[PDB]
Amino acid sequence: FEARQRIEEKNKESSDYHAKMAHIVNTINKNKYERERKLRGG
Amino acid sequence: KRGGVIDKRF
Amino acid sequence: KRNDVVDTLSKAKNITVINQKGEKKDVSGKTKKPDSTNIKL
Amino acid sequence: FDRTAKPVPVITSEVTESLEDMIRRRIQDSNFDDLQRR
Amino acid sequence: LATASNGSLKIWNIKTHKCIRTFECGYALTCKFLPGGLLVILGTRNGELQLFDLASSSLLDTIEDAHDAAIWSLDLTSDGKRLVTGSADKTVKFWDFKVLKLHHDTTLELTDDILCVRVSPDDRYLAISLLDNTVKVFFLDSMKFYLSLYGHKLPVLSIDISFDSKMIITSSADKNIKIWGLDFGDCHKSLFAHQDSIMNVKFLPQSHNFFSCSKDAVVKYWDGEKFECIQKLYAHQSEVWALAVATDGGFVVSSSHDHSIRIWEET
Amino acid sequence: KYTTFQGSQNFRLRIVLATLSGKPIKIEKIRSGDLNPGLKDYEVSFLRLIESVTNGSVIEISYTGTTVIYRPGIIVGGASTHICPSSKPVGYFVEPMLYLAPFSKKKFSILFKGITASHNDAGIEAIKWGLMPVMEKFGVRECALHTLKRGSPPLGGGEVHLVVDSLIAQPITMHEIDRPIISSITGVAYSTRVSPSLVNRMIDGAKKVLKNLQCEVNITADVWRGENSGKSPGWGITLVAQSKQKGWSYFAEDIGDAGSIPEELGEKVACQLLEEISKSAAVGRNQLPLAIVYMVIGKEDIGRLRINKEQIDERFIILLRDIKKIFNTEVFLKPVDEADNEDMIATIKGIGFTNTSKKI
Amino acid sequence: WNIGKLIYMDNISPEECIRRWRVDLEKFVPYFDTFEKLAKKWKSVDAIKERFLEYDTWYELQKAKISKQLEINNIEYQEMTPEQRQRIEGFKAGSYV
Repeated sequence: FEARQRIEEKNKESSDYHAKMAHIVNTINKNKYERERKLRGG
Repeated sequence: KRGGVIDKRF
Repeated sequence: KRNDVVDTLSKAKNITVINQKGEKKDVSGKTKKPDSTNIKL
Repeated sequence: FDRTAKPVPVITSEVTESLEDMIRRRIQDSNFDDLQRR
Repeated sequence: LATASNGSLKIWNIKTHKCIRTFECGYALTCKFLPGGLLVILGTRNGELQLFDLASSSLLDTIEDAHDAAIWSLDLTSDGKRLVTGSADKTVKFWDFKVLKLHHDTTLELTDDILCVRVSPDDRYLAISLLDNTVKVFFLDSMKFYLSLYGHKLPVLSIDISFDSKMIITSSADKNIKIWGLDFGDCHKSLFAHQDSIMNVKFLPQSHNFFSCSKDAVVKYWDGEKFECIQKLYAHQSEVWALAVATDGGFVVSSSHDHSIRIWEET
Repeated sequence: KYTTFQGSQNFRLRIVLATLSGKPIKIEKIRSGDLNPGLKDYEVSFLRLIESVTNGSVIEISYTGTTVIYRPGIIVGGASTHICPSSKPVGYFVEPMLYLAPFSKKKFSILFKGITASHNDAGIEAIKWGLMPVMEKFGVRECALHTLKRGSPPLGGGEVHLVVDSLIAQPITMHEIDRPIISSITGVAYSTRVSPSLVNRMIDGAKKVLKNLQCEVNITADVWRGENSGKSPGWGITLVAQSKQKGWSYFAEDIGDAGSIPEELGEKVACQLLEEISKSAAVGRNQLPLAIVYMVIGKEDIGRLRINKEQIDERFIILLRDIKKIFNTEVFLKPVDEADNEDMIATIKGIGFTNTSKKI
Repeated sequence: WNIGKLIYMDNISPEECIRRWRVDLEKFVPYFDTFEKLAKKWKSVDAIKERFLEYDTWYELQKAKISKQLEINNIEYQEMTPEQRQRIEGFKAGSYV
């Protein structure tokens, strides 16, 4: 059981690290409540 | 996780 | 493929055809057409 | 410690329910990956 | 039991099933007894209000110009002193019973034709069904607009407000019965009830169960808390126009296009 | 030892101020004489929330529940979910978190679940358009409250997400010694699980009272229907008077009950917005507590805030006394030199507070 | 009755302070008058009509911002009484204590 939980977490930090790295390389080189409009209708 | 709420209520 | 176009038009109900005269007709070829007394009685 | 290989998966009810949802959608659309005569 | 048709108003004895009195009237569209069971008020299709007395066996009062069009509905307050009439001239008028003649009190002009008016048992609300598919709820005491109920594809033909003034049921020509919460006007449940226009819907007194009749010749008995059909009652051969429930809830009366008045007794 | 307080009065404020000052406090005699003495379920829920957003805090509740000993830790923040008991809406819990979010080790990303509206606590729109703009004036650039689901009382079912991406060392020093000019009036009229026409009728009443004003009035209709509309029907309105010149705002809000007319509620909130404006100098009475605290925790400099004579009421006085007990800071009030009004400038010296939880 | 002093006299209740010069924060919504009274009060929009309508380097700009704040501090403190000033700022550097 702990083997599956270990694999699931390591995939989580690794994906977070890569996304965080992509943001840094992106930066180095408007509306915030827009989604609420869609949620009203259902 | 350090510290916490210690609830002693009956 | 034109026949495949025709049957699709006939199959759908929210289709109105306008002839050269400007009068409104259905795909079949018949003119496309509440009252308080009618619903109550 | 680390493990060398992928753990063998465990078939829980959620895995079944998701799998049968794939199967039911495929039958609904008649989307089958089956051999056909040439 | 009073039964009003085009050309005659006949009053029956529910026990002997025999007609006691017959009056000649116009194209009657709605009738109600006054308290005491000694008078009946009709709204005919010409706009006339006709008031009869059973003991005298004659027409006491007629108001030819009560409305410019058909008086489609007619309701009394619980006290029996005020009468509300809606017409196809797009107005609701209020009348007073004074010693016994009718006097016009007030008029409320609506946007569209009126099909049903119902006053709550507590005399607190007035619900009016309009030809534009909406039911408007008013405060009877002040005549302040309170709510409008939306959701029917076709006009609402009948209304009924529960004994505690909490739910309101509406039935339309689109074959649905909608049960609304009268606190906010939200639809608790929408039932696809009959196979044709649902003409009448009546709460059983002191309960949330209700009856319905339709043009499909079936009378259905429903559950107000579970929204399930208890019993389907197949007796009529044609449209069931009218429906009535006894004050004790002991029996229900339905009249149909097939000239038969059927009394359904609780067993 | 401990700074001792009495009763349930200002429970959230005292806990918040102790957290910012780091000074241990004791609140005793909480509802001693009541039939149900001690802490309520929502006040215990608020103490659980403080535990989750800090580290190393010790919260001891007495055996009888009439005394709370709080030893604050460091503000850490992070991602979490909080289930608000039905006795209080989310706004009762989001509002104190606005005092702590900017000064955290990690970002606050808290998901609040429960009822999203009430008669006595802050609504979603009051926080979004009434309090959160004030935080922006004080240097909190990035802060937002996302509505995922609306939940009206009594059943609720709402869901709001507070994200405060800006972590700042301390608020800037405020210098607002004028009466801002109102440029326009906006607002949100909302409903859940009910027909749109209630919101329209809310607006018709509100436009009716405000049309005599010379400024534009634009109220939004927020009609929620379907899955994200909660479990109960409800409607309300929140009108905001905005001053685009310096980003100041004044707001009033209320919700409808069972058996109420939407037009009357719209007129009531429209009248209350005018009442609030007349009683205000630079911030409204419902924004004043946040402004005063943020001025206290600035640099060792004199901030100035103009306040109307109407805003000095019993709530203002108890707020200042609590600040002096925790922070030893005294607010000095001086008259404005003008004769048109009787306003005063509230001058506060900041304590030189600093966000020491953030890594450098 | 200087309300500035009355606020910090803990002997005087906050209710008592207001009347001489003239409840709780858990209730966010502030107190308002009754709707009908407010309706009559605001039948007209009068009494509120008044409310309704270069440095060479970046270093010099930042230095200017700081010096304006220190200039504000001095102006406020001089207006205050010396007893009032000690209560607010405290004992400034150079004081022999």
